Amino acid sequence: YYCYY
Amino acid sequence: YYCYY
Ligand SMILES: *[C@@H]1O[C@H](CO)[C@H](O)[C@H](O)[C@H]1O
Ligand SMILES: *[C@@H]1O[C@H](CO)[C@H](O)[C@H](O)[C@H]1O
Repeated sequence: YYCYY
Repeated sequence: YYCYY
């Protein structure tokens, strides 16, 4: 999965 | 923050 910060 | 699964 991937996350934006 | 938000994550794509
Ligand atoms: C997340 O955003 C970037 C641009 O910041 C890019 O379009 C990636 O493909 C996306 O997953
Ligand atoms: C994550 O992706 C969705 C896809 O429908 C949408 O562009 C949201 O604005 C983005 O944050």
